[PDB]
Amino acid sequence: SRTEDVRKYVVRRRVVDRLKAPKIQRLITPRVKARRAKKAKDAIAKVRASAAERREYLRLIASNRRALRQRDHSKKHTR
Amino acid sequence: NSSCVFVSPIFRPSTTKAQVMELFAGVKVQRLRMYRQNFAYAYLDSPAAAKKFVEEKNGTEFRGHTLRVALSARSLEKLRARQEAANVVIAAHRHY
Amino acid sequence: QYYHAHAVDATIQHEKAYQRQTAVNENMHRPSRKHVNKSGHIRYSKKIGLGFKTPAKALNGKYIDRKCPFTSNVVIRGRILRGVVHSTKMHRTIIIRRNYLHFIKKYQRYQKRHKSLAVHCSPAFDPKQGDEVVIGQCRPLSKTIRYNVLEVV
Amino acid sequence: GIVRSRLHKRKITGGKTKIHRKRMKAELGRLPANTRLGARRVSPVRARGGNFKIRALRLDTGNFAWASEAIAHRVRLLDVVYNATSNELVRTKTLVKNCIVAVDAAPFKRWYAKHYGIDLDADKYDVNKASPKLQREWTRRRRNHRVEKAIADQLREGRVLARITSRPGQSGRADGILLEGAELQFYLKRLE
Amino acid sequence: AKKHLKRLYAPKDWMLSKLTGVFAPRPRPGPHKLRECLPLLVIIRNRLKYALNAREGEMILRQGLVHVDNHPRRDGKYPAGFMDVVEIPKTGDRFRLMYDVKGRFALVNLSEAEAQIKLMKVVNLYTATGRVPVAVTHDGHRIRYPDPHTSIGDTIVYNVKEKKCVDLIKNRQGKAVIVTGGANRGRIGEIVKVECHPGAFNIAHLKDASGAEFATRAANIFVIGKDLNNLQVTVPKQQGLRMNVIQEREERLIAAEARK
RNA sequence: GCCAAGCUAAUACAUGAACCAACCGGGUGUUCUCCACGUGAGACGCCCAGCGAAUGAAUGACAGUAAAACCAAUGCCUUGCAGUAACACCCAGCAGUGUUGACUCAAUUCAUUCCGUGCGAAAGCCGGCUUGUU
Ligand SMILES: [K+]
Ligand SMILES: [K+]
Repeated sequence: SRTEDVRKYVVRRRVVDRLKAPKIQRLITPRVKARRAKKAKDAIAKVRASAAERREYLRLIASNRRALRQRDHSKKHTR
Repeated sequence: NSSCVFVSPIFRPSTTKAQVMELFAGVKVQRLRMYRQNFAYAYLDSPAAAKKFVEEKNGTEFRGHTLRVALSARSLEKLRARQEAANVVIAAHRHY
Repeated sequence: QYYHAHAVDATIQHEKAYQRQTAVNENMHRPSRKHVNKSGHIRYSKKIGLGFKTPAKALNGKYIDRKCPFTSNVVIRGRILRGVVHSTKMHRTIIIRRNYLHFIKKYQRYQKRHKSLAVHCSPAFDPKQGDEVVIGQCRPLSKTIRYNVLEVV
Repeated sequence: GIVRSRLHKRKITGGKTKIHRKRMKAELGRLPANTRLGARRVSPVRARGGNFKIRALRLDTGNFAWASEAIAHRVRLLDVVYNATSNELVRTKTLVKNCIVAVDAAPFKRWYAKHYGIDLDADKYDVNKASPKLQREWTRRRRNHRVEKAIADQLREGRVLARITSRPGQSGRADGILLEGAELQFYLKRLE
Repeated sequence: AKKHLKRLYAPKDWMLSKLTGVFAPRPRPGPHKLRECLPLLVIIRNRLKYALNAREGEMILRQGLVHVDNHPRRDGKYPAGFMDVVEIPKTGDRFRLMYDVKGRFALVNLSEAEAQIKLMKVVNLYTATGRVPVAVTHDGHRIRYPDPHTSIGDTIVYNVKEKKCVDLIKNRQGKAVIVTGGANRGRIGEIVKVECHPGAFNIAHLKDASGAEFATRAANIFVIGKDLNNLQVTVPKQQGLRMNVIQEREERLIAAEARK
């Protein structure tokens, strides 16, 4: 029943003295949990940054258009 | 500093001019103007009250909508001079 | 109410399949005015590069051509050659002759040589035997056709 | 096997090409689909580059689009009525590109009522159930749009003519559009 | 595909003798064309002479010592072409690859913080997914958000450390350009006028500082400064001037005599 | 060259990650608050709105004219038109602007669709220090 140490129960075999214990696969230690959680973090952060470059670039396009529009409105103001 | 206050989100079809006078009631209003963006310009007689008005109306709810009020740099005297400047050049245009 | 659909064209529809351009829809009650000619019809007519003028019969014509460089997806690239119309006995296709002189180095003299090319000719041009045409290289249009007519002189 | 090279063809001069090379896999050909009307049966084909081609064997449904309304619906294929290649393709009910088919007109009738409030026949959509705000939207759309009688009569009957715009033996699906305008009037004469 | 590259079929700029090797390092795909690149084994062994053999060349490269554009490379067949900053921190070489007046590759040594300054020529302008303007350069890099005024044929100076563009130089007449193709390649000159023939190649007429009028196809020029006087980065030692061969012969004979 | 039975793994095969986590539009509701008595406005419920692929519709530019009335609607000043980007808000310029010599191309929005013939953060491995449910 879960929430226990699994390394105390697996089968060891003696040869003729050393005991042969298999490597425990799919054992997600907290070190393994660290990178998996880190994996889902940089992904959402890296798409958050991409929206900033899109946002700032749209500022570059619109700020120039705003400048040109009032420039045409200042020239017609004198007219 | 400036007496003018910018008020939103007052919608013209949703709220009548009398009801938008109701939250302005209690503080003297020089003039009220209504706009499509659902933002309204209401000139205030007392510049001191305008500084009090934003504090009084900060976080308030009007007609079921959370209301945002800010003081506006535009003044009545600069517009009325522009207004008179409009009529004189208007009359010239009609003569053309 | 009910829209007055455009009548069928007897002089163009003779191929037992409906002839239409695969770039525009001509069955709209309201067009887009982007692809519309001066007669009120919906027509696709691009412009090819290298400073070639789209003929008026291509802009305001009734013909349908899937291999015409102006009113289809056939693009001109590669080589732009020049020749004389040799034969117009096929349908939408002409044979041109590229007459040239070949220099024989040993004898220090030239000799007259000619080359034949099968070229697709759009209904916008209608050339005649002995005329002069400018052709542009396109994709293989048939077993022998790799050029499209661009001018008629 | 099947090849698409020009080595077997005669030269334009009429001469015979002397082939000095064995057949190549880069010039192969495959056997055609001969897609027919029926329950959906397809066969994947491992094309060049690892991509898969869906050789459809039988098909019964596909997305058919009303071009004048920018609308498309999934409908079942009822019949194939015209083929510009031969009558044998109509007689065998072979689905190929540009072949004229008859599809179920029910979704286009349901959409037209939901959009314009004009039930052509007048689960099923009811125009009068719509809230009174919606009729204002319908009136704005009704002045913008005017439908053709030839198409509308097809909705009333329940079957509407269409033209397949996809390649069933290449993509594995039979999509199309409804015949509108002079194209429809062209095919009505042949079918009559 | 083919994996071998014969000694004779190898580019002549690599300077490998036809008697020593039967084969040559075939440049694996990457940033530069195999006709326009020095494999990092060729660079580390035949040019810098840090490696004695090719076996001692893989020793250096696999260790990650050789950095290209602020990035370590381990494959000896890495292209490592033109206008790239190569750094070996153990020896602090910090040099970039350029073309001398004779058209060959040059290890132009760079100063500190000059490695960050790097240029690259825009070869294609297209939109990626989501309406994103993208510019791909001669190095193969893709710029996700370039300057709104950037066009094809202009070069952007690009910070390798920051991974960000810092300025743009538009391709116009009266700019400093360095030729990258042919026998004319490796010459810094000034664009006097460019003749535009649609479809075919574009002809770029240039005039270097000494006043020589030379031309080439517009696909070979590379803008290197706003004017001939001031250049963004350092260039090979000849300053991009090809002097007369007869005077080339006379001076080296005089200099050889001056030794004795 | 070969079968049958017992285990046992993987980055072999399959399945699958809700919250943390946005902007964005289309179809709607016999839904609630209002204005005069409908191009009316606002909230909320549900149906879709990922990359790619299939079909259809719109974009993917103009560049051979100068002034007034008239009517309906909508902006404004004040209670008739001078000024003026576009927009009925939470974004008062978060695109009116891809490219080529030329594109039925790139890319975007809208409608239907993907049935093995697609898509995980391999649900993976290893290292360092301060040895850390970031
Ligand atoms: K064909
Ligand atoms: K080309």
